[PDB]
Amino acid sequence: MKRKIIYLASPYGFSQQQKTLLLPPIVRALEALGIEVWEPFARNNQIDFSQADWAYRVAQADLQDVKNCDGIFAVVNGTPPDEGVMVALGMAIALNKAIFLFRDDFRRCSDNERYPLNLMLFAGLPEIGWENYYYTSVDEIQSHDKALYKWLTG
Amino acid sequence: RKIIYLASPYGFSQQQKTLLLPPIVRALEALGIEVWEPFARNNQIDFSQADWAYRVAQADLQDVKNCDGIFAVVNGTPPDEGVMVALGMAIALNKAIFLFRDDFRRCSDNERYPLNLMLFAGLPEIGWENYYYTSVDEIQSHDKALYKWLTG
Amino acid sequence: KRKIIYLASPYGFSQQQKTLLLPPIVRALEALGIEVWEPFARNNQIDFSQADWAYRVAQADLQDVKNCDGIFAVVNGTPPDEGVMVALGMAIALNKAIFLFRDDFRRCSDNERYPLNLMLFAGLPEIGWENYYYTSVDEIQSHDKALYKWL
Amino acid sequence: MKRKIIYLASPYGFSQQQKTLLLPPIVRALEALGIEVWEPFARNNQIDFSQADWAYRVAQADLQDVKNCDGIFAVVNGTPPDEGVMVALGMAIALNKAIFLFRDDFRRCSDNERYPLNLMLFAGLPEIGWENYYYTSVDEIQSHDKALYKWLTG
Repeated sequence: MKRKIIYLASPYGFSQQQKTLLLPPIVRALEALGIEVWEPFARNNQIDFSQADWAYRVAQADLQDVKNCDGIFAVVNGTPPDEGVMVALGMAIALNKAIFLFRDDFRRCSDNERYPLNLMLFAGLPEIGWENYYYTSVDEIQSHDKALYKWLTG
Repeated sequence: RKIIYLASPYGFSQQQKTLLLPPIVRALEALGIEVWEPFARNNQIDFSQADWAYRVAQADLQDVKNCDGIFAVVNGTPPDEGVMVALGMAIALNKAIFLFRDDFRRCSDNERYPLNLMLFAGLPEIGWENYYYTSVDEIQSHDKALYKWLTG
Repeated sequence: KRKIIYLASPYGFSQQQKTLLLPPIVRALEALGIEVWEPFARNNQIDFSQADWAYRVAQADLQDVKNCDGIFAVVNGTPPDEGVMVALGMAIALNKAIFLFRDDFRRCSDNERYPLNLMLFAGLPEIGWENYYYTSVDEIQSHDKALYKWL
Repeated sequence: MKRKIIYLASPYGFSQQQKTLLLPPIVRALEALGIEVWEPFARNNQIDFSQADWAYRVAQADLQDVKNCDGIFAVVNGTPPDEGVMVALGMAIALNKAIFLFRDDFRRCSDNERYPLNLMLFAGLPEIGWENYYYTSVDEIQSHDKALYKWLTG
């Protein structure tokens, strides 16, 4: 009955249009699985951007959310994936959080032939079956055959 | 010897690997640091096997876990994603953090720092600049955090 | 003849961005009387099962830039998209009208005068280039900016 | 062999170490073919960077060099290739300059399966034989079986 907490890491807060139009459908798909979504652009609405220390406070606030999530859902679109998202993904791998990756961007940005992206993004995923954690469309988030659903049900 | 994980995108180009990395390695070794540079350290991995990518990732993860600090080359627009994953690991594991950027361009989401604020989450609010190196010649500096960290 | 805008963007690469972000921009331009040439839609006819599809898309995009009246370049991202940048360089060298769009508040710059790499502004005047630089979809139809005046 | 003019577009001037160590070998490889190299970071050292209009002056100078060159030699390393290089490449394609591409970066940043990079970089290259204009190592620049050399001897 306690909802699992997902940190929703994305570059979508940087573009006015992307923040308005791309994130809400992703948040809704995750919430339809029963997830408690911590999305940092929304959770940092409160922070007083008129202070000189706002960037440091956002950094610490995001760090605490990653430490206290149960898993990360990392939007890794872009060439290359966003550096903020990557730092958060690294934190979550090191803290043994559950890892889920989302990329509906069909371009390749890779240093290898096994994975569609730089191999470091998959260090927290299994050698076999990592594709089950790798979502390629918003429509796929609901899938009972993929790893987010299975994680929530055991 | 304190151990530094030297994260960089410099293994990706023939020239960068042979020309850019050794000067940085030498500058760190001249401080008495044992340098763990992943492109060199994973040279014994068999790149004819399908699982080589997985083994590099696991080896890199273990080196981050076992290092004492990360020295992260964060050049580029934006910084390299593999360097960033490694930086994130190091922050979460409470490793010492040192950043290197001799790229004068800005790739930032704020005005306080020259780069995305998440890179500085493992550095102090005041004096983070002491951990931020902007030239190979500055690495040896007695007044910057790497030296103080070794002699502290 | 309606004026023709080549709408260059990285938005066709992401399924969601293609669906949600491009139609509002197309509509804002068309509401000004513009005929919009958006290459991901214009190249939909190409047979992507054939090995020459990438060459045919490149030549189609090149011809569209040659035949447009101006480019409206979505230069979001860190850095701006390389496909959009090649089209922009083409448009600049061909004396097409240049309009830039960035609603990404991040900075990817090599100078202090402009918010982006200085080469993106090579086709814009020294004074008043900000009039050609759009930072929101709402601002596209500003009767005070360069697109409206150009029309 | 003719002494043709090559605009050497690269991102290497942005990093102190790369400007010092990566750019001169490429300049020398081109000069070793008898080419007159126009390298913009060096060519704009004349400009007064204490004036507010220095960025405008560098852009116009670069634009003029692309107009007046015979070909571009574009260093298209990085994920993605550098945006200033890409604008210059676009200018050169539309001005029917000769086009030569250099990438010794072994990562892929591509939107297709025919080319190793975004297809727009190859719009001014032939459908068949574009590989002869595509260089993947400094040592290869001198090859008389590739298009730079043959362009000089025609």
